[PDB]
Amino acid sequence: STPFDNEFYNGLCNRDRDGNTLTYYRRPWNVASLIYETKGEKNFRTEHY
Amino acid sequence: YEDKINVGGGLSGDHCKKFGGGKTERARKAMAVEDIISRVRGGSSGWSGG
Repeated sequence: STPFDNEFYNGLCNRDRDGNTLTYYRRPWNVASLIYETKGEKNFRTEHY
Repeated sequence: YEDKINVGGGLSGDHCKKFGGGKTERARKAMAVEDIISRVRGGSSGWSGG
């Protein structure tokens, strides 16, 4: 879990206007930045002898 | 031979050998490994991932 307080914020709300739907989130002052990079991939392999 | 005294004698030998040898060895080995990995930074969490 988190070893520190992650709810406190310093001053003017820093917007996090991104995501799948239309909703506005907040970024705490403890975190420098929180991007919403929705990457996705997979892998496969086959071995025979 | 006989001379009128007779002496008798007779011999006949026969030998035969039949030898045979055969060897067969067959080896067949096949190995194939194919790996396909695709990294896609498209921007879809579930649908893009699939």
